[PDB]
Amino acid sequence: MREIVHVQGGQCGNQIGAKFWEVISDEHGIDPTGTYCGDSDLQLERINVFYNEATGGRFVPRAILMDLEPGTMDSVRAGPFGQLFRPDNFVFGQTGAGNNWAKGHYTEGAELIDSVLDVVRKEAEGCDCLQGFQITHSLGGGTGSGMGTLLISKVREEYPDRIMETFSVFPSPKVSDTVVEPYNATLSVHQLVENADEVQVIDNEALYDICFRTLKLTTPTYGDLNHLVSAAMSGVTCCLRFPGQLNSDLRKLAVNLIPFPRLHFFLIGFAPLTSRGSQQYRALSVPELTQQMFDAKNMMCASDPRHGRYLTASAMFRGRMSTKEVDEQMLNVQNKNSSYFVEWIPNNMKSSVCDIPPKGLKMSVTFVGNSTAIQEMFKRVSDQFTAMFRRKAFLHWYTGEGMDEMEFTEAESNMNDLVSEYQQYQ
Amino acid sequence: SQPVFASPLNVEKRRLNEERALMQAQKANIQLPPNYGDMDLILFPEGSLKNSNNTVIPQSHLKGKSVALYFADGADPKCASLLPFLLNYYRTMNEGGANQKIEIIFVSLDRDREAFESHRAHMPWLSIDLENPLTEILKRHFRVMKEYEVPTYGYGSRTGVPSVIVIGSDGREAQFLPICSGLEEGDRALLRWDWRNTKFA
Amino acid sequence: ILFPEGSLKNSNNTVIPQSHLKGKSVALYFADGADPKCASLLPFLLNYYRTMNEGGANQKIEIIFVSLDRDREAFESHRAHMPWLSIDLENPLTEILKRHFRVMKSRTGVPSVIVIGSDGREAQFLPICSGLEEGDRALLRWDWRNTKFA
Amino acid sequence: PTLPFNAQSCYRSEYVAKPLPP
Amino acid sequence: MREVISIHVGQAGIQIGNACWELFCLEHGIQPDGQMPDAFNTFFSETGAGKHVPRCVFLDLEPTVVDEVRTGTYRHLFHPEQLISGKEDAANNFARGHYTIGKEIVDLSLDRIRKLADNCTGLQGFLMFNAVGGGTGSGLGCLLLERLSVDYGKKSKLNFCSWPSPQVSTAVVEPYNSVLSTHSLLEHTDVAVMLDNEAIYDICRRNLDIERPTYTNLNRLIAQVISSLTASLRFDGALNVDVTEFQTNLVPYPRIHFMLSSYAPIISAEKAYHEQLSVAEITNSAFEPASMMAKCDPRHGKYMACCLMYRGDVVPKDVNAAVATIKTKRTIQFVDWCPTGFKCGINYQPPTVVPGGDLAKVMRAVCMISNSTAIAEVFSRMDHKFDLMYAKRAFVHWYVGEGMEEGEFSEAREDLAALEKDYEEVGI
Repeated sequence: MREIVHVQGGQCGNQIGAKFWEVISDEHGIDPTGTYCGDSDLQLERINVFYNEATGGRFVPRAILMDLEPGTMDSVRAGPFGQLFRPDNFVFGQTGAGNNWAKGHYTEGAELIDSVLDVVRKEAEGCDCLQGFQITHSLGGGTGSGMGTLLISKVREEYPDRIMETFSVFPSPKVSDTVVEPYNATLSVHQLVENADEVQVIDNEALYDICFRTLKLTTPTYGDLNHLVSAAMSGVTCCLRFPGQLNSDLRKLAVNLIPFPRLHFFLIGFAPLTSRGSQQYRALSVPELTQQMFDAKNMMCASDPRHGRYLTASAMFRGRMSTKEVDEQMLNVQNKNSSYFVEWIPNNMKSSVCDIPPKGLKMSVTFVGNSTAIQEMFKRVSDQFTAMFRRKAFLHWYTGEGMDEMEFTEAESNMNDLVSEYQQYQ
Repeated sequence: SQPVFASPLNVEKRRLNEERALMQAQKANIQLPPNYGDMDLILFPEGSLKNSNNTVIPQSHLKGKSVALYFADGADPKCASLLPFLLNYYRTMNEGGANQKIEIIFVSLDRDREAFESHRAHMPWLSIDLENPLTEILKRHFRVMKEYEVPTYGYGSRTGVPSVIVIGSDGREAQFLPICSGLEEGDRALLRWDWRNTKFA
Repeated sequence: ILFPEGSLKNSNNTVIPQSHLKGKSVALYFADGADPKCASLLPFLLNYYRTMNEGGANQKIEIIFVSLDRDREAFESHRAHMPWLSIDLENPLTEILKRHFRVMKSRTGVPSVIVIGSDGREAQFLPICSGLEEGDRALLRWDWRNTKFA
Repeated sequence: PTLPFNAQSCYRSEYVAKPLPP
Repeated sequence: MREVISIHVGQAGIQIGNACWELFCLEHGIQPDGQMPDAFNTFFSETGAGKHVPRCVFLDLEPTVVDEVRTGTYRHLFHPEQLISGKEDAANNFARGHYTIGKEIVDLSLDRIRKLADNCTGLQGFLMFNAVGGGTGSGLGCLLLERLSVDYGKKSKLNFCSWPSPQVSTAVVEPYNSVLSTHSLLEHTDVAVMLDNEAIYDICRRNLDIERPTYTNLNRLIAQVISSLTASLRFDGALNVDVTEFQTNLVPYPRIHFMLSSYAPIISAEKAYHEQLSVAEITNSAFEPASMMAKCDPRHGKYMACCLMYRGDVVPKDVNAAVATIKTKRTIQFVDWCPTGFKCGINYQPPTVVPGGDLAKVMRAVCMISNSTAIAEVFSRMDHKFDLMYAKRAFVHWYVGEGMEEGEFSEAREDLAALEKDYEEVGI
């Protein structure tokens, strides 16, 4: 049938993925040992989309774990749902790309691609016909931003008639992890725009804002924050697994969102986001789901959407809700928030009604949107690159490992060009 | 085998009726096992129903009236909301004629005897006592449950408490009143009742 | 049932059941012998009792007295003032009610007449020693017409 | 590990065994 | 459904509101837990099945009283984001609320109203609750009421004010705060029910025979008036009147919209036992100089418009005869150009009652609202109290230092002078 291969690259990807497989497993009701209980045909009829039977009732996920240091791959092994993964699925580097894109890509990474492609195609050809891939990486680090974008380029040329969606974490406005930040991001954007179909942006600090305000949690760990991405990254792919009235797919929303091939960078929002205190005092309906999903303090990218106009936007509703109440409201918001959208697209919005609500919750929506509000975000990465290039700071750590100074000049030109189209289309 | 197969009323029904079917077939062209159409059962036994005067009435008293079961809990807020409107509907609809029109049976999802009697003091229609097994048998028959406690056999919850089910002579679900259902007409779904074509024959 | 079969005694120290109270307004009187305030409130209460029973053809009001005295020697000595019912100091019921209605020798203290409804359900505090502080005059605001034991 | 999910599709709900015309 | 929205600004309106929504919960039979064990749609929404949520907004710049509402009785029936709390109180300064510190709450408030007002059409009006004398009630009350006038130009909005009394003022800057209030609370609002506090002080001591009350008795008594005002929006009756045709009946010209109130009966269990409150005499007590709630004798003014919601069992016999009696009275003088003056309203629902409060259950009530010229000196009294203090610049530098300008104080002078000039112009 239809298969989605999961690849997890880098430290951030491997952490974020281990929480994702927890959300999928209990959405389908699978014991962490791998066996089945939960008693429903409709949660089970589409299980080959992520899992493979192994003759003891069990499911091993079609996930491959990759990293250039074995530190965080034992983290997922020892931690929750570590028994589920396949030991052959792990691929180790013993050295570690120390936040260096150069050794992520050219020098150090090249001798490990010969192994990671082995397992991926071994899982690929086992089925009838593959549908797509999904990759979790952060564009800050080395073993995700460079070591990941090479695996993007290799599997794309092997199987050009399939798709891929990458959940990517970028830099931040104020606080700044990984002081060689703009080098790894810009070098990865100009590769990611050339070899990948869809990219969901995530920022730590719109994501820090949400848990401070909405969830009302004072000291937020990695576990609870990844649980908030994993629900969204489960929500976008509900429709492949569960039936509904107005069905969707990755390719269904791939063609419906992007007008032109070079701009495919998407924002994510999720709703409802309710603290413990306000949980019993809300009467969850389709109206305020739309009002929650169009909120500047709700999106997971630290861009205020009020600067730009939304170009194309999709809504994967989830549960049993009536459908004029669906469609009439997207009409409402498009007419009411006339300045928020773009005039040269009639019916800016897109809808989908996936028939099974998340577990325990009753009425959920997951908002994906191609905005032009990433004018300010990529011009942020741009001037950070210019600030650290004229002084030529930290260039030696890259140049000494087969890098070229010509690559950085192309990278800025090839990313200032991406800014050009966002501003052009107002 | 309507509306479900795996219900205690239907297992008792099947056992009794084909016991009788085999006996008379041997004693005599008769189709075994008997069709669900051909089967006959007594739904409410001798001492089940008891009215507003605390007097037991037989099943034959319910002939000619649209009867409906009402699964209620004393402490459930939704049931506390639905009760006044069901009472008012009973009031007006039965007052407005020189003929009895509808009748309500009370089936208790309540916790205990005290609370059951306290809640039953408010209702002017018939009821089945909570210690009577017929309450649990009717719950499993019509697949109403507040929580997955009793196993269901690949089915789901038909509804939640509160619910009104217009019934027939043989345990047929004549129609479901959408109080808390796929439609959610809280307090308003009672007007959907087609009392003319669902008489307890 | 608020009171078991033996917590109530009349003026002649003979037990009466729960059922006898019905038809008429009933109040609990939290008090003690030693207190100047109880000494000052007792006679006003006596006159109120007398007039509210005299003016008409029914019994309208009835008082059950709960003691916070030190022991028995004070208990009979302050019970012999009273032509109404009282709860024995040696029954547990006194400590349960004490703790329940929150008089303490903490929000409220002696004296405190509080009218009692159907089942628990105190109707009004009778602001004799409260924020209102209607000394010997709060007594009049009793609503016997509204509350009748049943 | 889950206790069982008991919401049901609209198609399964309502296109059921109707009593037949003869 | 047809509805009305409630706004409480400052320490005055907040605990009035505490007394307000206590009754409405008891009127509809909903417990403080929030659940009961279409008539209420005009004041309460629905949350799932069986849970009802108030449709009000609270607004105050300090959390010292806002927190007190949240941790009180209504922890679960209210909503946490329904209450808006700032950081620093305006502290008896018109300039602190209207100019500097208020701006950070208006953007938060505007968002709330817009989210509450958009969903259902057929809204009817708004209900302010504030003290004129208090700073936040005057300051942040104004800019919110100013902003609502610009946005929903179409829409009715009632005001309820606690005007400073001729003796008791409880603040030194009451004359400054009030005259500044009404310049910017003449134009923006529609109708403003004037109330004084020492008026109700003599109410509690004479009819309700309590020799010293406090705030929880004041707010309990204003809650009965507003519940008798707006029951017609909630429940049915033989003849009911809403918000939108109060202003039709009572406001002849756009400036003259400051009016009094009175409520009969105001009688304890002392005397509800002892006499009828018959229609022939509850209206007589309504016109009595005692029962009015705005501390000015109507003998030295001319009545011009009156509105009388009888609530409870009144047969129309008694109405007509009682009306005719009032015209015959020579002590009550109407203005000659206004032959009719009375807009009767009879409801059928009995009067409501707090439990364990000083209000006795009565089988009929009258809530009389009266546009009269007796307001003329109440405006000139505060004008005189302004004239003393303005004479040498006292307490000006607080207002000036915050961001106001000297000179807008002057603009309020001819504004209030025009208001006193109008009443003496109209009432001849």
